[PDB]
Amino acid sequence: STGSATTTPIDSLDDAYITPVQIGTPAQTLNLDFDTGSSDLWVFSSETTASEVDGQTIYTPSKSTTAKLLSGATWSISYGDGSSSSGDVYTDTVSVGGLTVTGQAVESAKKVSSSFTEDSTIDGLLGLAFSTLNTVSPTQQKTFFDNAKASLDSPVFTADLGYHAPGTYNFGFIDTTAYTGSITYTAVSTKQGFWEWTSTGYAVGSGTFKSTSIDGIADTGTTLLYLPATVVSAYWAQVSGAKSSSSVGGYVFPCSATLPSFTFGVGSARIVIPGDYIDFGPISTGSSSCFGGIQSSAGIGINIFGDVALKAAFVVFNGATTPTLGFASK
Ligand SMILES: c1cc(CNc2ccc3c(c2)OCCO3)ccn1
Repeated sequence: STGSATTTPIDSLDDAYITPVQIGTPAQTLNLDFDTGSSDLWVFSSETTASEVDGQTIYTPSKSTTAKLLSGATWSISYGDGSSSSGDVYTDTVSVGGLTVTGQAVESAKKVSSSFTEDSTIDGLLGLAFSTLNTVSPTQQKTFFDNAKASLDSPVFTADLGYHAPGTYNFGFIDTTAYTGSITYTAVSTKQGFWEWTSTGYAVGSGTFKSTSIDGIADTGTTLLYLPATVVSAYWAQVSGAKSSSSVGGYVFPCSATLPSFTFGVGSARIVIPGDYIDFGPISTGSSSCFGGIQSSAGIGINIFGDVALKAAFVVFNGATTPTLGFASK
């Protein structure tokens, strides 16, 4: 089997991407944030604290003839931005782009933090990291991809994120029309539960390539590109007037600037992030100070190849017995 679903930016900055997901019988369609940096499928629901719901579409398991309470199971998660959610668990039929998993753990939110409430466009998360990160207790659950894998034509999914435009998540096949050149594959460590790999280096604009190993994760659930402070300083030094702002929370630059591109290595191959991809707009409405899309990972504890980087490529998440990651230009 295969599935293919369009993913759509939630706003004009590509702050995140939402993909429609069919849950239950009859289907309840919710727009979820496909997250290769986590491993829980959780939704806003009829169980969510009423004052914590504002505009989201909710899952109502009592309206689904195939929902079953997973008795005794609970879940609790917190993300790198300090956001969190928690609740209980149902199993139900979940379909993505025509690919159907029965018996999928659907984690029903009772509680969500303010960031979630405040974003009416995201109805929940669909985690696509490894199932060892799943937070259900006392019986850990599998991710949609792990449950689907044995059914798929090939044990892969691909992420093709758009720059200020829709893109695609495919399951079980590689669309050879969706990228240019060839796909370069690179090893993955599953030790921390992530799609963790090692970039071979970087370049700033038309600068020479610096060969250096950068361990990091491919994270569709993170907006920005988070890299070591040395790398990030080298980037922003090429932009007149850019500076790191403690008040704002990272590098800002004059909105009048033209940003340089940023190249990262994948083995011997190179992916180029155009400068416009690195512009996240005014720090506040009307400001002439703009927020940078490349930020330091110092204090995070990990380098993160978030949407700013991944949207510049066609990315293959190969879930074979020995997983690997593939990157192609597009
Ligand atoms: C997974 C989930 C989260 C949850 N927080 C979150 C999700 C989407 C967002 C967001 C915040 O703030 C910017 C707009 O889009 C953050 C990181 N990885």
